[PDB]
Amino acid sequence: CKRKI
Amino acid sequence: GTVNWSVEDIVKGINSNNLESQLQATQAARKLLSREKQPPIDNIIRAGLIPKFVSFLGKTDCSPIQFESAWALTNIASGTSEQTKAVVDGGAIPAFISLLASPHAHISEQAVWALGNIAGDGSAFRDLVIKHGAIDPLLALLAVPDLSTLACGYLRNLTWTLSNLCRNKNPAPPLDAVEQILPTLVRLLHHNDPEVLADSCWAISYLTDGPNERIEMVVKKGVVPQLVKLLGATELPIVTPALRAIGNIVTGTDEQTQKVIDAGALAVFPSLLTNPKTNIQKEATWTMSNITAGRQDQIQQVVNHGLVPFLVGVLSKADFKTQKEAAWAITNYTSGGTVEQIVYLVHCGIIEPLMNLLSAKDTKIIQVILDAISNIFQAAEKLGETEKLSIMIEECGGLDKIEALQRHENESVYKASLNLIEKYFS
Amino acid sequence: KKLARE
Repeated sequence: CKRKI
Repeated sequence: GTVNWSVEDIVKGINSNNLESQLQATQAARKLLSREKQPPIDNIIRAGLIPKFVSFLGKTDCSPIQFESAWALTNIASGTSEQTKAVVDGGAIPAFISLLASPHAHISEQAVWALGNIAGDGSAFRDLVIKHGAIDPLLALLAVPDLSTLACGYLRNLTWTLSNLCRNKNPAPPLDAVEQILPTLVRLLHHNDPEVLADSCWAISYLTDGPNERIEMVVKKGVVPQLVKLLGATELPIVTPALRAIGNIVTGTDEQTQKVIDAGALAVFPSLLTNPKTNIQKEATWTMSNITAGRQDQIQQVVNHGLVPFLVGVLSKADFKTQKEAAWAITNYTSGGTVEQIVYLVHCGIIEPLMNLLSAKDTKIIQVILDAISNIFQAAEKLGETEKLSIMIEECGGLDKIEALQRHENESVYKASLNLIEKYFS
Repeated sequence: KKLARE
């Protein structure tokens, strides 16, 4: 999934 | 004249009852504090001079001592958090905000600079500057038909100070403050000065570093096409924040990610993924990994732009931290991709460089790679070509690496490797 | 960040 920072 | 004064002489002059003597001593303090080598900030603070400087900010009849005290305090506030706190503790925030409307441009600019240092300390001083009402007078200095009529240095300082008001998390800036600043910020993001552009990009990168609601506030203002343009600039100080902002935006929704793709961002990644600056390459691969975590039609755009060969390259040779982001981009790709998209990955040569990275000591990349290998086998099961894949992996030495990983001390690692061995290599 | 003047 999307990985912030 | 006012060069190389001692602190004790500065104190004597400021404690005099004589404004011109006070002005001369304040200049002497400014010059001390503006020396490159070990300016005696702490000595000036211990001498108790901050409350005097702050009082001088209010001397409307003596604009020189306003300027000199503002500059002195700016340089104190440029130091440690404790030194910045001493400036704030002296009442400097409301004093500086009142100076933003000064008819003397060099005094207003110094006040802008000082507030940037104070806000830049951290979220608490940032929000305290906002609570004291700094935003309205700051934005009024930029409410002109054409930014090009402002002095370049002035405009750069205003942009940098607004960027500090956008900076830092826990908490992020107040939502109403961001909404108040954004229209001016988008105007600065279209300016032609490289330094204004760099700092405007940094501000946008801060505002997009957070929950998807924060990203939406920015994207809604239509800045993505300008960001993609700046992504192709020649100035590395522009590319770096532009890429960070684009990267943050694609951590959001598939719809927010689609605006980056629609704006043409993918056409820039052939260069970004080969950029000689290791940090640009790493951040570009991290950005790609969040794009390949998207929808199948978005993966398909990655393919159409010819970027899978570039991911194979980074996996083959790059700084290890960049290679780690590439493994993530591949696993995300294989997780959400069609069978045909996953097959194409193998035709582009992903297996050998992916296998060679299983020799890495980092435990997390090994789990990521093994999960990608599983997803690729699963796509091959649906075509009945698992054997041909197993042969690729054996010929390049991957089977030896997966077998050795059954002895790995980490639990999930030696678990996944065994499953592949028994399921496809038996 | 923070910047000193001269």
